[PDB]
Amino acid sequence: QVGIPKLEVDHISFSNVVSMMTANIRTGDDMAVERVNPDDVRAINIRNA
Amino acid sequence: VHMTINERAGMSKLVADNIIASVIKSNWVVDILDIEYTAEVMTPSEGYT
Repeated sequence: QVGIPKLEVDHISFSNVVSMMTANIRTGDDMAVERVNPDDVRAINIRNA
Repeated sequence: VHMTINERAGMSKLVADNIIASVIKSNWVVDILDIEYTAEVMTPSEGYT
């Protein structure tokens, strides 16, 4: 038979397998971008959806 | 590659450096059509300024 899920029954259980990252997720290399503006505001195409 | 840049606007500066570096190391011929320029025909005696 397969094992009964721990949430499915009323028993408390004090040892469990917890997944975890081996080291911190926030490495500190936050993403940064090169925004570049439209050259001329009059030429911008508002149209087409 | 005979790349033809109809309009430089919006281009990443790093992409520009890459394209020039392609002109140099892969012998690209890139044709920038956006540019307008005056020209002066200097004599050999005077050289470029």
